[PDB]
Amino acid sequence: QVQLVESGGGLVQAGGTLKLSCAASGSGIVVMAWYRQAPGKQRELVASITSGGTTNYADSVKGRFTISKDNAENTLYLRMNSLKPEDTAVYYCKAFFRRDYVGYDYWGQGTQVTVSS
Repeated sequence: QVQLVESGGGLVQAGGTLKLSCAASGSGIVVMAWYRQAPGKQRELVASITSGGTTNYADSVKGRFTISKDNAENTLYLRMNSLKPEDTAVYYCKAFFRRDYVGYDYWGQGTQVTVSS
């Protein structure tokens, strides 16, 4: 959480695949998630994964995108299949944790995903 660095974005053809990576600086973690923000739009939830492994997806990305966490690597992933122009946005990862019973959010810098039609 302290530092989250994203990579894996790019410019891809409709129907294409990308894999976003959210590298944590190191290892109270409760949930990690992916969000996206399209031009002039509000930031929306894409997918979440609890420390226990419970996944949740936004209806717009169900089946096409998969969230996973590799604790050995301290990396959160978003595998994106069957990409559509509507998926164009800056994608952000988030880590939520508790320190001395107080909840905190730490966000990544974002990675651009552009899907051309």
